[PDB]
Amino acid sequence: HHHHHHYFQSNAMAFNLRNRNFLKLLDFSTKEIQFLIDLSADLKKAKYAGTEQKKLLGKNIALIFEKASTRTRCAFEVAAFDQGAQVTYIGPSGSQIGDKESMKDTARVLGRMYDGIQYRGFGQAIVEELGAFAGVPVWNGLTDEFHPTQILADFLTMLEHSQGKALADIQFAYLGDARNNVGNSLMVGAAKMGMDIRLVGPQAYWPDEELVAACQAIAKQTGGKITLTENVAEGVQGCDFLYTDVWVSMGESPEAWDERVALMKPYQVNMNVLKQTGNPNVKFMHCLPAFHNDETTIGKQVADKFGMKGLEVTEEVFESEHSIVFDEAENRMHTIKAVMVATLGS
Amino acid sequence: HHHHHHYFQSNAMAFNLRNRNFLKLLDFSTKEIQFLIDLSADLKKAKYAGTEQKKLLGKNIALIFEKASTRTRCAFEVAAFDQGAQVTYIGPSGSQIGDKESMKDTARVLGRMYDGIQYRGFGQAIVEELGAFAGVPVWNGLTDEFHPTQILADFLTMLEHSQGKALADIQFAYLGDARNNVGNSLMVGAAKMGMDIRLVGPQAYWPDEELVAACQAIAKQTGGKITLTENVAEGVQGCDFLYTDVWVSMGESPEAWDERVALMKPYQVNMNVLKQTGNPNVKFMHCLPAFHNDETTIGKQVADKFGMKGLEVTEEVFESEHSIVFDEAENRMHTIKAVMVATLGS
Amino acid sequence: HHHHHHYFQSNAMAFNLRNRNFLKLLDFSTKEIQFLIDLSADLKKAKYAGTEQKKLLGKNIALIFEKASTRTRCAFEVAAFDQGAQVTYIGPSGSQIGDKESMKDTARVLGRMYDGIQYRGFGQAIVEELGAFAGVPVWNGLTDEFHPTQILADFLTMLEHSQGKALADIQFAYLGDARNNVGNSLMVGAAKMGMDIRLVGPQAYWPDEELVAACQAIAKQTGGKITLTENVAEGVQGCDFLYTDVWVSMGESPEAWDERVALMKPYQVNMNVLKQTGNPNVKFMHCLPAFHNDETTIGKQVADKFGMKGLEVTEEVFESEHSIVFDEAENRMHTIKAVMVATLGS
Repeated sequence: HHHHHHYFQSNAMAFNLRNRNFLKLLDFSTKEIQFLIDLSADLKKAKYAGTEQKKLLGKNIALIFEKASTRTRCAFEVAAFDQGAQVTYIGPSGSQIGDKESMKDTARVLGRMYDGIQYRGFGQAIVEELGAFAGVPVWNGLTDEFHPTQILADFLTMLEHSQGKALADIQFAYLGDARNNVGNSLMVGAAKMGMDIRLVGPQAYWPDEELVAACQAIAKQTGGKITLTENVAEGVQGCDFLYTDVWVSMGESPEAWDERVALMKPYQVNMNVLKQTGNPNVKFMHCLPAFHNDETTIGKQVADKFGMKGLEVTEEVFESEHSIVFDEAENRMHTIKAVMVATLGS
Repeated sequence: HHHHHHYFQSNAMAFNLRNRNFLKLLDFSTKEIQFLIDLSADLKKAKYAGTEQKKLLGKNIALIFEKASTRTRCAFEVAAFDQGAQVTYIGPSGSQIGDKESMKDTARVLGRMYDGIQYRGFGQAIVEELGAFAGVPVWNGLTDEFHPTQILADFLTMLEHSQGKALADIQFAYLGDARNNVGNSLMVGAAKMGMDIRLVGPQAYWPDEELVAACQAIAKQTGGKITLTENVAEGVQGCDFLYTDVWVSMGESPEAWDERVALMKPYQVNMNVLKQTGNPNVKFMHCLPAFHNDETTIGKQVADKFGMKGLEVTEEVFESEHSIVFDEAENRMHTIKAVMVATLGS
Repeated sequence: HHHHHHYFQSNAMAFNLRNRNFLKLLDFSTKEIQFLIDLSADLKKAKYAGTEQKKLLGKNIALIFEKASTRTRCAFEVAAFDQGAQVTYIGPSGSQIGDKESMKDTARVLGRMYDGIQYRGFGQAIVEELGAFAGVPVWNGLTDEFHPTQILADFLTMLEHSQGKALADIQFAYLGDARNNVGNSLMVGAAKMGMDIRLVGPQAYWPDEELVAACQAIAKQTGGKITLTENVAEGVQGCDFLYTDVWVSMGESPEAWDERVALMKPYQVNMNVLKQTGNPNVKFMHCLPAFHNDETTIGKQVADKFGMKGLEVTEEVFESEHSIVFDEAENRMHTIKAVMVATLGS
């Protein structure tokens, strides 16, 4: 009911992508990105039909998580397993890479043992170094400034939930705190693919100024469009998809929450916000986890203190027919599989 | 030297059990339980003969442990591996399911990625929710109120150590603190299979009153018998197996131990207690780990403070010829394999 | 460019080694050790040629790490995977084996489930007990007093970086704190294989006196030679390889560092020390991780406090053409594979 139905150019990309790292969307062309998205669709159809061909048979993959994330971890594990690879999960330890041993040294050892490496952690500088010295494909599971795999999942999902529209024809808005890896990659992604993106939220939390200038140079070339606005009505108008993510921070701070909630509350995605799009076929997306209700411990707590049931999105929207968050969530795997098969596939 | 040697009904169960969750013994019929126990015996013989057929080939299984347990973990891993499945071990993290994200959301994501899920954690309410929303078989590795896999292992072991007696013909006593998952499942198990169980220990630690009433309604139908008594002599008389489990608690409390030890000490299984059964072929069982001696750190500590070498069971009994705790321990795997193959086997 | 090129005796060892544990080099003959080293070379050539035959297909291996060590962990995982085995990684938990449950009990349970077990932890007494009661091959990933796998890797590397010299013809020096597992195994290894070893460092940190006497009894028989000296000039003279390892301790103590650095500094391996060998083909080895520079956090910290850029070895030596630390690091895997295939290989 909801899927993406797509010569010498099929394997021209196979060549370009073989042995490449996957550190950030900025490192790829629009065609290369489309290819990964198309490949994901095949791998997905193959798995469902029970006709998936293993292209990573015999390969060993190291999964470095300096900061735990079950959801991205599973995406890689299941993707690897389906393809015949074996996995070694290296989770958070007492020391972080750099504290007492450098990436340069770490990269060089893992590279001798494994065929591919996944890193999920801190600064992009770190993965970039791992990428430079490992000698095997390195893939960014998430850094402070970027989160590429997520966006592949997001665009595949958008294509699957459109009736024959290309990414170049889609319009979408991201509401909330865009000054982060998700916000950044969604903008680069939107730019690279010639989409119409709108970052709706407080000016202080729009993405990096330099990054926006860089992404707008790209947009101009791909026929895409980027608009940054604090005005919800104007921002969500006519969009095909609405997207948000938790904008509070577990930990700091008691009153920083009073403050934070006050600043971000106007941007929660609620039914009222979907109605402002003037598009009844509008779909809601969220990278997850979402604080969409009154049932978690931190949810009852937010309810008692701010009288709110859900922060960035309401339970009504989250469990609505417009919500496609779980298709989106599943797509992390098919897209991550695409990245591995394309770069390391034999 | 010690094993279980057992039409249209063979596959009538195959049907009933396909796609089922395995949350508690209360959810199954006596025939269904017997089937799982019989299947385990085949899988065990197959592995030993080097003729095991993989019925989970290609399947990916998620192992959720909110509270670590190497012994149940290994049982699942080795069972999965022997059957051609791949495994993702998700151990204890900073937050527990519910603190900041609900099972409803968690279940729905894992269900899209994995083919089967194992949960080991807190309240039964939690696994039940996972079972309702995952969309794939869910198996209870242990909750506060039940521990079904353990009992399958226990009954298989009983059958293996009997000379042609059916579970319906066995008599056994559980000494100690029965107000817990092990005590509960042993009672439901005993009831479902028409056995003669006797919970020997302080009235305050007999199982839940409602549960006992429920299990006695069952017993009456299966021709089983449940008796709860504080009298050891009367309780262990004529039993085929004696069973116990640690009844102290690592942590709370310094004097709660003085108190606890004083209350439970009369129920330790010692040679004197086996002799009270009037049955020289009596066998001792223990789900493990057992504080059976003077060698562990907490063992020397208990020795210096209460002058005891072993709490719930004595070293002499534990290393005696009556002890079958390690066959019992191995059987966790064969029985867990049975549960997975029966519910997810293709 | 750098590799080791080597009847009824080929399989006479196959017999001797089948089902053996690998707890310490003291438990093996010089021929047995050479065999493991030779086997490693084949397994290495096979993997590179893409013609490796799986001799552990279907086997399940438990990896016990009471004290984390990614580098030895990966070595085992990749070795197991390449050979068709499955792995269960049991990392550091709340309690250590012995605190509340004995090895005797633990060994007996794992032995029923797994086909082979790896232990990395505390005292040798512990692995020895695991080795006695598991009933399946047990392998020492590292204990307080020994670290055998590392030395196999080290000797293979030495053979690979020699132009047709046997271990019996090599000369090497270990500079620093030799009173530990690495120092111990290097000495036993050197003795067993008839090498010329020299432990260069403070007399207080020479290996155990009894162990040295034991190793010298061996050396005398194999035509090897062991010399312990505080004199660097005299110690490194004419060596083929120089070897060191971090001699500080993360944690204790602020001034114990002032003290420690002052005592060990004269033994850092710097270009000046390589030149003292009078051998321009000299190669540097280090088990890793090494504090060889000014870039890690603890590195900038050591730079600001003692004005040093690198402790046991200088960046210049570590990244020099003499450094073979990464070939050495890779060889942990090929040698560990050898140990498993030889003992459990079918």
